[PDB]
Amino acid sequence: YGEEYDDLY
Amino acid sequence: MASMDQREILQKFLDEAQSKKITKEEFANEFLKLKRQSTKYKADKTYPTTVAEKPKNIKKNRYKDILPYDYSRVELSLITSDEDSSYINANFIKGVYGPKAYIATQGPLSTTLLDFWRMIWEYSVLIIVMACMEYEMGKKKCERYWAEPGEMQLEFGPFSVSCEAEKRKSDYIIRTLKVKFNSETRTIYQFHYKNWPDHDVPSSIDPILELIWDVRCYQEDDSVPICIHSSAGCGRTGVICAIDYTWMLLKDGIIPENFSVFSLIREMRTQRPSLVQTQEQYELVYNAVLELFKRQM
Repeated sequence: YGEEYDDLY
Repeated sequence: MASMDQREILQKFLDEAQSKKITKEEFANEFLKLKRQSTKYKADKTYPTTVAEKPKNIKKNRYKDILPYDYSRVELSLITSDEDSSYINANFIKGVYGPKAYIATQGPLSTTLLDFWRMIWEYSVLIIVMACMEYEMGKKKCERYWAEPGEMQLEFGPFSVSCEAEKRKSDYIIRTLKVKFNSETRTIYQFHYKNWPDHDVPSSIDPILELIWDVRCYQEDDSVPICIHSSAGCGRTGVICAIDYTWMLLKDGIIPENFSVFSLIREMRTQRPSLVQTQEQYELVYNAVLELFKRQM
């Protein structure tokens, strides 16, 4: 899952 | 040496509020400083996230860019499985009177539903506040950890969760849960907030206030921590703490002469990373705090 909470979402 | 009264401090705040609501890119520039402080904390490796960066814990972190600081992470001591570690993506956020007023945490994963409940249990958490929807942006953002009406009892390790009641309200729901563990039965109250105030629409901020007021009707004090979570446990999680916190100061006549949302958030970001994710949330916090102050006149 780990996928930047910042990078858009 | 010459102290001023609360009201007067609110007036100082209110007086300013006017010009600030005007000052070009005031909020933008304000929030830009928060990111700066973080960037400097990460450059100097000031707040280590080693535990969260261990291999075995990668599956327990919803987002790789959202890691709980070591010195403020909630440690799980309660052992029930030979496979129960101490880690969990969460942090203690200090309150107006002391440490552990809040447990800012992420939406648990299928693989961390056990750890979640261990936490809630070990620290006698009474209130849980969910600030998000299971589905957002077309995908899943939180796993099921609570129980719903007429649905028997979900099981996570040795924990039993059943939903006794579910008082639906305007913008949020109140699930009265019953959790069983080794012959013991505790009552937990989950406040599920599905909607989020509208950035610039002053009227839409009322629902969120209603929540905290409701939440505080269940646990006025700070005897035990209040678990607050969102998908990542930073943005909306951060908006709730700050407003509740500020509100706690106001409820006891203790708003520092030099109070400022920027400073209250600055301090919170030192306890949990990315607390208050964007300019919009920053502004929301500010607008919500302002509404409260106006309500004190």
